[PDB]
Amino acid sequence: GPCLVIQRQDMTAFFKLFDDDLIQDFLWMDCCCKIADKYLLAMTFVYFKRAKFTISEHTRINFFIALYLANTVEEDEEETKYEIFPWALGKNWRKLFPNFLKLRDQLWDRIDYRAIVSRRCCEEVMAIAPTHYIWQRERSVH
Amino acid sequence: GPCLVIQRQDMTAFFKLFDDDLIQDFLWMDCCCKIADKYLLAMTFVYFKRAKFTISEHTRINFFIALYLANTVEEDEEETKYEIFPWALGKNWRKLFPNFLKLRDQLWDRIDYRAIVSRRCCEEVMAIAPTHYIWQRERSVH
Amino acid sequence: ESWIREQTTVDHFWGLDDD
Amino acid sequence: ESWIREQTTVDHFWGLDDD
Amino acid sequence: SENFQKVEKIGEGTYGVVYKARNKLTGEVVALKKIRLDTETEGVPSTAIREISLLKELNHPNIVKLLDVIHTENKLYLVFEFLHQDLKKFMDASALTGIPLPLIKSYLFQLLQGLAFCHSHRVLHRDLKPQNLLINTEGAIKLADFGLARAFGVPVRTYTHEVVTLWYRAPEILLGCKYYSTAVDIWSLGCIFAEMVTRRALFPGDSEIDQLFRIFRTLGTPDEVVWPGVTSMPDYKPSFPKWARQDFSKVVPPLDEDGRSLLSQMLHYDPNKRISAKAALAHPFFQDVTKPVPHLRL
Amino acid sequence: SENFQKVEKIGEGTYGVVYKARNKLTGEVVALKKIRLDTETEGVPSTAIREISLLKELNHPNIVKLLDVIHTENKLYLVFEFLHQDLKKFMDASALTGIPLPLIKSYLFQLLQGLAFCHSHRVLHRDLKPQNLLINTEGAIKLADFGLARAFGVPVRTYTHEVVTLWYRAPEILLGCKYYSTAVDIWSLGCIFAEMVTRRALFPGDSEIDQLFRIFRTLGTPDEVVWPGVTSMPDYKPSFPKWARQDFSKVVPPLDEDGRSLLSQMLHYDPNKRISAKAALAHPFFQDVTKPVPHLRL
Ligand SMILES: [Zn+2]
Ligand SMILES: [Zn+2]
Repeated sequence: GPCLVIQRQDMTAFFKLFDDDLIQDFLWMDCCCKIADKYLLAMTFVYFKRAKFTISEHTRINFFIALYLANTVEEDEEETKYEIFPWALGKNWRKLFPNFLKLRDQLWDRIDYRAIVSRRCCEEVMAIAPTHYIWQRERSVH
Repeated sequence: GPCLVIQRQDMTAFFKLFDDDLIQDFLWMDCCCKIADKYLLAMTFVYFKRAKFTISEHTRINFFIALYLANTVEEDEEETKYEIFPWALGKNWRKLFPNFLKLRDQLWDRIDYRAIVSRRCCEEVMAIAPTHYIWQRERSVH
Repeated sequence: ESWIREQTTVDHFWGLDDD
Repeated sequence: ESWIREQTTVDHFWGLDDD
Repeated sequence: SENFQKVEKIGEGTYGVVYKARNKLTGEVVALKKIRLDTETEGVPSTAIREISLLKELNHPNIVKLLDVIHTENKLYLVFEFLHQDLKKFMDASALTGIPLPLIKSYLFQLLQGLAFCHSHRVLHRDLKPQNLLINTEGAIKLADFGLARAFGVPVRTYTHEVVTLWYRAPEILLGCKYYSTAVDIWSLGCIFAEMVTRRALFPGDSEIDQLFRIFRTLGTPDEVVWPGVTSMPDYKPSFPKWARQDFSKVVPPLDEDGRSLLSQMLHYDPNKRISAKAALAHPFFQDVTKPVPHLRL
Repeated sequence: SENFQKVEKIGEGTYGVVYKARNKLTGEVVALKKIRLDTETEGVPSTAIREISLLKELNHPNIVKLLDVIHTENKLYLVFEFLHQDLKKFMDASALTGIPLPLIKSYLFQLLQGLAFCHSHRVLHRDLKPQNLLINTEGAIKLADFGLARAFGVPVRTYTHEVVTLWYRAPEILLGCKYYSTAVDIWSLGCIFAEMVTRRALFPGDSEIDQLFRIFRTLGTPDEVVWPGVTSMPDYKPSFPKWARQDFSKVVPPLDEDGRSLLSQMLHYDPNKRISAKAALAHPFFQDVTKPVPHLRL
């Protein structure tokens, strides 16, 4: 069976990513929730536990590569997901983006290429702490 | 009568602002057109001719202060317009934003406090060259 | 090269609308 | 201080949906 | 300021302090408004920019005239035409005797004239209260305080619900429904008109849900015919109680048949069916209108 | 690869090259798919991630089995179960004699079984064509090439119109209308089913506007009752001509009464009224279904 026990310390370390001022500014930027909605943010945590990311591996760059992978898998509009590049690669992203994609494939390798995140799983990770503001990030127009 | 003759060289110098990679990235960022739509971009040109900005005064910072003024005047949602700060003040905007507002008041002083830009005027400046992509930036939900 | 209107006269540059 | 569920068992972590 | 000799303090609020002053261009008595510049941002408030930017383009005899704008590093002064007192101070002074009907008629006609100028030139006052309407000794009323005012000409622009005092607040905003216009200001003047006649506020509420209940106490709870989209609203709940709509004869006893017809159309539930400032001026109520001087004795 | 001895080249495209290979775990004959890694980005294509991520979780006897995934700096290999030939190569080989009706029935039943597994486990194949359906010598067909396939489980997700070949493309996508699902894949298999019987493509178009005209040539131009929202569409024009809908007896002469009933429900205009993979399996057409070996002679 595809079971996994999620502990308090796993969700606490994941929510510490949103304590960074760069990350909170990035979520603010995405108003229409096109690239970083509740489901894509549910997906980024799922990828972290799948890759089995350690406390030291819970960095801002790792959050963006996992979110980009979630946008590669679930979002058909390829253009929208490119907004991730300047937030993790600075103001030289126009030539720094292929090395980010190499890391995205490296994470995809680390999760045994199992990048499909079901609705059931997303609703299950959301329910651990539904009071959190990142789950209050809903979409209306695809 | 409140008349003003707009020349080719006035609109050519204004469209050169969109040749900068930072500006084009900023317009890309604003997908829902909440802070930089055709009307707000019609307003930013109007403010430039009102302040009587010279060729050397056609800078990226001057574009953002005029766009912020247009958002202060025509947009009731005060929260949305704060996204302008990190694009003109870098990644230290959290304490760099009051000096930007001082410049916004300085421009408002330079235009003889006449910051009201009518729909008639906006449609008139849009019609000079309607083929331009910045006028193809329409909104649907206020 | 640029393709923009050479001379444009704006009847209402300053002011409010009329309806 | 943090208020999150201490122990959570996910019946379906890997895989696709069912309908 | 410098070139202005401050006589006395009049008004005060979050916006700033209002004074009485003279000049260098004779004993030109004016209203000098000092603006409270923000503590952290130290930038001009959005309310000040909107007020100055609109008044710099509004020249009507029933709109308070802006004379000069003094802006410095830490200061922002607004020179206005001096007007003896506001409507609230006059309604309080004539609270026992009462404002005469021709004078009530004159003020309403004058306020409508100015508001029609705003709505035709696509401007929303969004803050019509008696304290924000100024009178003079020769029988002329003016629309003052354009702090919450905005130009509604430009389409697809965003609009806020925190706009006017509860007592004069439109029900389409009390029920948090987006897409509001000219009709909001009409509702405020309709409440002001009734207040002048009955010598007291029409719907004096204590909260948002209490204000709505005060409206349905007089005008009755609305149905999907008087207001087509009354139930289909963002801030609607089925727990709202249905009430009877008492006749306007009872609502306003000193007003005549024509006065009751105008008041009802101003306080109409549907914003798309609520009277416009242009249509209200044409009403048979303003057929015997004159410009009388207000009461002032020692 | 290394541990795979390349026998011969089979397929090729924008995606990459497909080979026939052996192993170190006996003479395990497989289908080794080499992926064309991007020139500038040098990252794994979105189509490859979606294909590998779905097939790593899809284990059905009528879906092509993924065996191994070799990923290196500049390479991406996909090990698959070897299947003798695709449907297109079999339809071309049996273009003059024709595929027997029990064998057509068997293949359609098997493809529906696999597609029902996809739709129940909320997966859209989005690329159902005969070249993308693989057969073996013991009479079994499988759904191959999940390159354009995606999981439709997660709500409010964005969807593209550039999904399947014109010949098998759904009219709700040909008319650029958003919100498509399971029904799109049904339309492609309905076109594949007809192609097996008539030995030729159902609607062989040359463009997008020509494809729609080929559909209205057979099934007729749709009305606001067969398809409730036919006129109210993003890519609709009133210049579209109305045409007569010829009987299915004429459309498919070798198919029986039950076969015509199933084909019509699969090629229904309304996606909300178009047959589902689950309902189509229950049809009286599959009452006398058997699993026969396909034709292969020297
Ligand atoms: Zn938006
Ligand atoms: Zn948007």
